[PDB]
Amino acid sequence: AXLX
Amino acid sequence: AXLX
Amino acid sequence: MDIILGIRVQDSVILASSKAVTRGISVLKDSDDKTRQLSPHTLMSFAGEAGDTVQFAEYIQANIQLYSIREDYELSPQAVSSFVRQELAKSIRSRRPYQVNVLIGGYDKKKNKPELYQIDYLGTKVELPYGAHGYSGFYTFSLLDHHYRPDMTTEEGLDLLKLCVQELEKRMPMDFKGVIVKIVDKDGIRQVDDF
Amino acid sequence: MTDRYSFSLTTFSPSGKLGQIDYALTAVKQGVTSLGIKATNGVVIATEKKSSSPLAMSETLSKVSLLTPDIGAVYSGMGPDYRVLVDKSRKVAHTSYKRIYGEYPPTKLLVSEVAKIMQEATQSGGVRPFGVSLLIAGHDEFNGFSLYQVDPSGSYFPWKATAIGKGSVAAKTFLEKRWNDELELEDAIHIALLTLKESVEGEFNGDTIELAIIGDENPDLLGYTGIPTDKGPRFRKLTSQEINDRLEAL
Amino acid sequence: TTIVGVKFNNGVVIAADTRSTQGPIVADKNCAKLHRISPKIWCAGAGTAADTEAVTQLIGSNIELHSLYTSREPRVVSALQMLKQHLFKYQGHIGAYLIVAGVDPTGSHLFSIHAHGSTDVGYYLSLGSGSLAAMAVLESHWKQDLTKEEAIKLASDAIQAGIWNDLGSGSNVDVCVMEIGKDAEYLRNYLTPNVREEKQKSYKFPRGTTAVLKESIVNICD
Amino acid sequence: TSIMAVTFKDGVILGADSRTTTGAYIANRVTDKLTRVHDKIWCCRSGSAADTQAIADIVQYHLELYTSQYGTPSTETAASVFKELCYENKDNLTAGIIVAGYDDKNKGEVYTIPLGGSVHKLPYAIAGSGSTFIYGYCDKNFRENMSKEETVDFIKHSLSQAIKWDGSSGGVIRMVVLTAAGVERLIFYPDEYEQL
Amino acid sequence: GYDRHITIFSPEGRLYQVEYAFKATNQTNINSLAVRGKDCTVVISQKKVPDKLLDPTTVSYIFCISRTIGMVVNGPIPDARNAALRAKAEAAEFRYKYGYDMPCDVLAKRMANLSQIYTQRAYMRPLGVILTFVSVDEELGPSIYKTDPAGYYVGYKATATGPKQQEITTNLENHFKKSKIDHINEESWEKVVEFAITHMIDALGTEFSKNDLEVGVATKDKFFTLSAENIEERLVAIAEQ
Amino acid sequence: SDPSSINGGIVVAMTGKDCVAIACDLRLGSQSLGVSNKFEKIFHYGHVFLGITGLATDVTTLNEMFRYKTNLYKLKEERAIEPETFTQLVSSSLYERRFGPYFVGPVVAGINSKSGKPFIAGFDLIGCIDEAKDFIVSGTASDQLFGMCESLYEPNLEPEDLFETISQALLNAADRDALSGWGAVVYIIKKDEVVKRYLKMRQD
Amino acid sequence: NNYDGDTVTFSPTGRLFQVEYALEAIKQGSVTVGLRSNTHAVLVALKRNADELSSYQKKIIKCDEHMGLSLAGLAPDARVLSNYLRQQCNYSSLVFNRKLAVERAGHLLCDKAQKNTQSYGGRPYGVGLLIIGYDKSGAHLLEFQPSGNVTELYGTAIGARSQGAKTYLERTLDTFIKIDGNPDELIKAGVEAISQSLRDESLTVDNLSIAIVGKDTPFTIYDGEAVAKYI
Amino acid sequence: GSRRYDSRTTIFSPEGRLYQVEYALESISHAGTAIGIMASDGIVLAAERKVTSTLLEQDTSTEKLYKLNDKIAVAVAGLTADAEILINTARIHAQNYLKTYNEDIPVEILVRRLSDIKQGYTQHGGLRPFGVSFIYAGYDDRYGYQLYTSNPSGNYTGWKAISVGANTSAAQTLLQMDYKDDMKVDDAIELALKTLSKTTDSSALTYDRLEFATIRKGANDGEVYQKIFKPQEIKDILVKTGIT
Amino acid sequence: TGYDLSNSVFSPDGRNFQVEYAVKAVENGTTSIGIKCNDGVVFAVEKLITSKLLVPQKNVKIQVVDRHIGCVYSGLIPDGRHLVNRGREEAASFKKLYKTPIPIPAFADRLGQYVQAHTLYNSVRPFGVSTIFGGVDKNGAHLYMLEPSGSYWGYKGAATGKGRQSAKAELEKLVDHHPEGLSAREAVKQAAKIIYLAHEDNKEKDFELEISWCSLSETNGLHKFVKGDLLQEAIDFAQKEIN
Ligand SMILES: [Cl-]
Ligand SMILES: [Mg+2]
Ligand SMILES: [Mg+2]
Ligand SMILES: [Mg+2]
Repeated sequence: AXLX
Repeated sequence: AXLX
Repeated sequence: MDIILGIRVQDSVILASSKAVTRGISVLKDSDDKTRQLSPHTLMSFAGEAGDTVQFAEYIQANIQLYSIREDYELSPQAVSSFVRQELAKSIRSRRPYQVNVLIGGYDKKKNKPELYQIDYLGTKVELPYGAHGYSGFYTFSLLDHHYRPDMTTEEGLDLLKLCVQELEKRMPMDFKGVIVKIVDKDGIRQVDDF
Repeated sequence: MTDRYSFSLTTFSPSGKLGQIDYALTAVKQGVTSLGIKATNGVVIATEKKSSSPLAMSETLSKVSLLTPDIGAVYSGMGPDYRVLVDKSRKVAHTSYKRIYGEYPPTKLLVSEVAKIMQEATQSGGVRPFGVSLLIAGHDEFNGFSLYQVDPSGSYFPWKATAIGKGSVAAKTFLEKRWNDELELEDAIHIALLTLKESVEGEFNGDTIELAIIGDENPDLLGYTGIPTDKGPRFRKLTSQEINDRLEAL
Repeated sequence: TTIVGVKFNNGVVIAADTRSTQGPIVADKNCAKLHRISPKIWCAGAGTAADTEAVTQLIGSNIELHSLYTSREPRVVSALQMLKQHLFKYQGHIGAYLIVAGVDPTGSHLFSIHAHGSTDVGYYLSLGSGSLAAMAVLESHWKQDLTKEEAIKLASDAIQAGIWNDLGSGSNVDVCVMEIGKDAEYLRNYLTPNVREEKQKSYKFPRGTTAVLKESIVNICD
Repeated sequence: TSIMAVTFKDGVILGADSRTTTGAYIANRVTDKLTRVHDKIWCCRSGSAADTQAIADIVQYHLELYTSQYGTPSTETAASVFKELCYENKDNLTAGIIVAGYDDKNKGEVYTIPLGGSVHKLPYAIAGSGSTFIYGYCDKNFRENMSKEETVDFIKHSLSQAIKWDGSSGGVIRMVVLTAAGVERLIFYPDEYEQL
Repeated sequence: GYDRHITIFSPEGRLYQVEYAFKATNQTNINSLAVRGKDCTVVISQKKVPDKLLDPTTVSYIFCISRTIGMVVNGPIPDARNAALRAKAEAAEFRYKYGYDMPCDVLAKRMANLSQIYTQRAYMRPLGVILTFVSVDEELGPSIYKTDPAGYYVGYKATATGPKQQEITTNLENHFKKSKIDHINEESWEKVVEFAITHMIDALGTEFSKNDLEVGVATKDKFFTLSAENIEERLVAIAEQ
Repeated sequence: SDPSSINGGIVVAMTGKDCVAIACDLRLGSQSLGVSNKFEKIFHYGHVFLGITGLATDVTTLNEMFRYKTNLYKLKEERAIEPETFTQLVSSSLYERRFGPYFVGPVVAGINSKSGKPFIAGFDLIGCIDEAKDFIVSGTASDQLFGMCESLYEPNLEPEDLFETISQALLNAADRDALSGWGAVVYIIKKDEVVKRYLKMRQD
Repeated sequence: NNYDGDTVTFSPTGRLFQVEYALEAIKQGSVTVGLRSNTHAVLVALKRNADELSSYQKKIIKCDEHMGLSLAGLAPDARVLSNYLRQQCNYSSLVFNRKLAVERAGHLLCDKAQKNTQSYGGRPYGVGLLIIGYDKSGAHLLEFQPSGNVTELYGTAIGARSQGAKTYLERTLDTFIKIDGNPDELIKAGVEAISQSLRDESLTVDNLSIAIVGKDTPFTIYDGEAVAKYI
Repeated sequence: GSRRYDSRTTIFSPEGRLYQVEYALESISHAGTAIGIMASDGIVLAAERKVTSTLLEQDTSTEKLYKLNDKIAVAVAGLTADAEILINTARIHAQNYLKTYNEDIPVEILVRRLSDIKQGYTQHGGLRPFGVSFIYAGYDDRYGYQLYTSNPSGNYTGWKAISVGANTSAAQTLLQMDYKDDMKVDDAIELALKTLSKTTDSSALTYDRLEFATIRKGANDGEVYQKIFKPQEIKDILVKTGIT
Repeated sequence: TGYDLSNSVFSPDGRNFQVEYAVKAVENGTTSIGIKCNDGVVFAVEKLITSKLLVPQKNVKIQVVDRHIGCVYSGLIPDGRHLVNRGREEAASFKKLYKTPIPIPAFADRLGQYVQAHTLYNSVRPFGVSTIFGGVDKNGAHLYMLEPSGSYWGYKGAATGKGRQSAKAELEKLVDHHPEGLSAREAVKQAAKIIYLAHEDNKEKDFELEISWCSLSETNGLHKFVKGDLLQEAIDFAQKEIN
């Protein structure tokens, strides 16, 4: 899932 | 189950 | 548990059920009756997980007997079988499902027909001329496919059953200590005493 | 703390009347007149927008409400009770129908649901009945056009035409003279506008009359194109201007 | 799936291919991955097919009720917030991957939502198994200040990259155009570049070919 | 991610890269990781995009409600609300958050909240995957009471390096300036910061 | 007559508890008024500090509900603050759930529905208050919406509330009759406040010092109240007129 | 241990000129053991037909459930449910069990009695609607059915032609699957007569 | 009168009549006395019987090694409240390894009683209690009434004709307050105080009940032959 | 507290009657009369509408006669809204039985559960009873054709013929007079209409003030059909027996 | 009528008579006051000596909330304790979530809303106390008084109980004679005087004086009781003035  |  | 069969002939339903109860490397008992009378013209045999089997059978028996008293009437075999199926179909999605398989043999007095229902622990119901649960079916279904005729008498039915028990005593790995046989017809439920 | 009123506030008196329902109907009697007329190709529902102060802006207070794209309602009685019933009616069209069948409920069934809600306020603990009567005009594919009246008791009835509130007795009589089974929708609008003048005191124009129809599908009101089986809402509120156009040829 | 969204001058456009897959098998050659949340807010969905349909209808329903309650035209950011908070609550188990777009009193908007519930803003976006093929095209041809017709071309070009180059995408291109001040136009099967060729032979059988055991009239009546 | 917040003479500056990843694929190259929870209280987000957004939305909501009832909340208070969320939901959250704000009493303040939900008040703070590569640099180059231009340079140079070495960082460098004068958004593009 | 103690119907179809709740509305003996400019919405209300021991700054019936919504109450203060806290909670929740600022009219509807419930469900009493909500809505422009204990609400060109309300109302109607428009045709909120104070003076036939009034202004993107000094500045300019 | 292939079986549906056909096999087994030769998988609710493949207990349960729901629908609405509507009800009902589903592959077929249009649809176990002009397939021999249908099918077949086509798709798919077969039933559905034919097929 | 239907109703002069009627069962109760020095604290209670065939109802209940009480009024209500005290003392030990301050015991009882004076359906407690104990700040005596009012005193008494003893204690104050390091003298004074409240009866061996707690004495209760020493 | 405003709906009078049940029954006695008559070959339900206006939409209307399942219908006297609440319950209960046993619910069993629901509102929960009496008409293969009634007490009994609502005294006397066991359906149709004709508080019985239903074996062979009469069909049956 | 038998019922004038009856219980109680001062607040109260037997200094009536807030009340004592218990929970939960100690205005509304809540339903009774409370926060000193209706305002000085009028007059003088402000230690003495003056109206039984205060400079913004030399000194200053 989209990480930062 | 069908995916898109 | 292990062996339960049923054959429906012209005028009755015959249930045969093994007598052994085994835990570990010990046969604890050789005279176990794997059956409960649900109503005077309906009989249910059962096999599966230890404890679960009797608990389930007695619970259905209690419910059907309650209905009988309440309405002063006997539920048809088809109706009882549908009740039983629903109970198992609920159970299969519970926290702990009943692991029990049953055969329901009954004489419908409105129709004057014998009826045999095979229901597994998932709630899978089928009406059949002959039925079995567990590994038993792997010998008997084919044998019965061969020897069974729709119009057999109760005596012809019992001989056909002797064939099934003989085959199972020849080829099955376990000693199931014989079967108790019971006949369900227009006059109710009775037990054959020498098999 | 919390609601310790778990017993009914509406009970049978020794004569068999249910007091609070009767009293609620009395509140409806006091209410401003509203009516509905069923034509062959439409239904019209109308009422007077009787303003509280002239500083009030009465377009901000809608007495005739869209429930579904094919169903509308109007009322007589207590406004706030009606407002929350519309909220509840809109929602139940979705939760207990559209979210199940993928289409909007037919008129009788939505009406049926509103009635259920109103019946419960008649028997549940700690509440009073709703102080309103509704008229619900609607269309559905298999029933066509229909008009229903719902009362505080939860009872509903299908009508060719009727009126409720203040001058309902007079207005119902007027409608028996004029109604026939051959009315084209424009004729029903006209009759509704005549019937409503009897019961309005002051100004009688498109700013004091609220009036809506259930008629033809309005593609121009849909908001989008490209699904040819979606044809648009049959419910339409007439504008201030549209009403005044019909008042000069009165 | 392949799906995209592209902003233009007066609005926003979304597009999607039309293939549904059950493992390697094509379950549906022409399903609609463009969903109407409200008349001028549309959604394209990739991921678990039932999830994207169900989550899109639920929020569409609640948006309708909200629009009625407030006497206002629905905003895209409301669909966005409702969708994202729902998806977040379900910790990823509802497998909906969405590009949300529309016009509302505030302007024109373009967003994406991943199944765990994070949202993104941009002028051009793509999601689905075909998203890299599409994004390669978008990164190559997108510019600031596209006209409506440029935006449509760009979008369907991006979907085409997915159709040809991704095994998860095929068949047709659906488009939806949401311009400010105008009705949304939903262009179902805008492009149909995968028409089956004429078959070589007709397999229609001699009547009586199939062996029958029994007939009977079925009673559908009352 | 690469993120940081730095206090200086007139207040505080927040900075961040603009990269979001889905494995080694860049899902978004122009992300805004610097998020407002109040007029002059902002945060930098790292970790899960979904977790950090959900958290920031709740905190914004709490502080809006705080404001309505008791006036402007302190930066310390905002950091406390982040903590409460991060600490109490530590099993289900992947959120590394820096909180930065400007009071008129307190000037600039920075609170960093790492994975377990502990709170740490610092002169400056760095975080995100890319931060590992600039501990050396930042410790060597930070001083207190820098000017606005010095602080923009410190952040620009630091994040430049983090972006250079970290594959999970990139795109543009965004900054948010927080002083008595208001709120200023800065942006610096690759062609500028890369060759520093 | 137990139909007089709880919110059930009387034989004439009335709700006495609701009617009596309206009477508590005037318990404080304050009058309020609201008008709309081109760019703003102004609400003024009388400020009466009887006791010399009170801290006059803590005596207020105007509330900042959200960044954009203000609300003035006519009624006792405990009920007023109860209603304000709820409104503040509802406006914050709306923003979080739906991603945009709650519109003045929707908040009014929501508080009206809450009041409606107290008129129908027995265990809850109505609040003895009338709530006037004001904002410059991003869709609708300057806005005034008002709620009462019956659960009724509506939008206004302008409005007033309190014991001497009818005086102020007709004063305002007479102005709009003459002006022929919906609002105060004025550029700056400073002058709209001046108009509001001026017409309150004529209708009530009384003069005001800076500590007799209380003023709230709503502009695009903030609602704020004035200090004693911003009001003094405003009283001064009316005098030089 | 895969519930969708413990019992076995298949369902196929097709449209023709002013008709639809829907067919299933009759097998019910427990893995390798065939148990019943009379287990039909197609049911009807007025003029709307539903076929269900998958776990037999759920097949039975869902039939009982949709009988219930359509009976109440009829009583309240005063008309028979139409295929477009029934399709939606199936979808709702399955998705309601999203995280503990029925292990089934349902198929709907019938003619809308207002518009006369033939209508078919298929669903996954959690309610996804697949509407199609041509054919829908389901069960343990679905790959084979897809193959048979995609090559044998042509639009606008007359009812007696459509019968041959759907029967040949079913039979030849069943014969390449160990878990399907043991008999078959075909329903030909026209605007108001419905013929039901039992096919003769290999019993292995 | 119209305002005594329940506890949730104030009268027009601001009274709570159910609470006042609860106070009344205390007045019908057999007399009991508390008093203390700086080293000990003593309870004396007159026990009442049904007739000559019956036992004499206990009026003293141990709460902990350092605390206990006497009751006047409804006995089951003392059982409920003394049981709550046992728990509260207990919780203080298990959790903080701390003997519960007699003052806190006071505050805890007040707050328990008060809840039953503000909510519909409940009812006030119908018993008065005298609590003695020895803690980190010395000997204590408390008076509890079911209005929730609790009061710390050198001495007091409650029940029927308690006004005799309460007067006696009021004059005796300067004497008994300084009976330090002498258990039997403090008790003697207590027994004398209670005697000022007798009428047509005097203290027998199965009629009198005494308890003491202090510096190096755990709260203990004396009945029967163990009180003969004091008659 | 709130005890002040509690009518105590579920108590006994000093005579051992249930006030609210009695008063509910009193309410029902002013409702449109409904009649059930049972023949050997079918059942009739006939009921009089609460006095019409000429503007009422009479064909798309239902106020008196409701379908419970395919084999069972009821006739209502009392509050319509109360009755619908119970009707949907009964409809659902029928379907649960079918789903459970794969057999249509026996008429008595359905009637007993509804009556058991009513009984509950008279013994616990402090709510007002339902102001409704039902005539149940149905068929099952145990007892064949059956008529029952239930009232707000939740007591139920079975009948060859019965009336509920207004003027049941006069109506019961008239049914007693002309009813006979061997009766056919078409005779019972006539008896029902003649009885309403004589007990009506209206000037004369017309099609537009009636609802009418039969339950016959008069479909095809050993199975049963419910016919809810359209207005035009009532107008005809009113001529056919010479009441108009 | 019968409007006055049930809490939360409006009479036809618009009053809640049960709240008004609760006020009678307040008026019936002992006198208590607060004086706001330069950098803090002071609280005082009269404790009636029912008997020789009450242990002096040992039936404390002023209560602390958190570390910076003092509360005093007249009327039903247990009702006041109940209110302060809730105040303590409200302050704890504020400090838990927001870190900073609860501001005094914020704290005032917490009690206000809770008291007002007990005038909404007939299943609870209104509070039989008026409460004076306050302290020091980041914005200075605040004093508040709160009534059974839930009504509260900010005060320069405040009084309640039997000597409320006497005390109110006395407070009004100080406000007029010290318009630039009153110091913390001045206020402590004045408070002793005023309680002694207002003890006129309650004078069968003689009384014990009790004072407390928060001052930014004298107690560092914390609530402390006044004892020993400072208490005796303020007693003496009061004694001087009644002679
Ligand atoms: Cl993000
Ligand atoms: Mg990089
Ligand atoms: Mg109420
Ligand atoms: Mg095969």
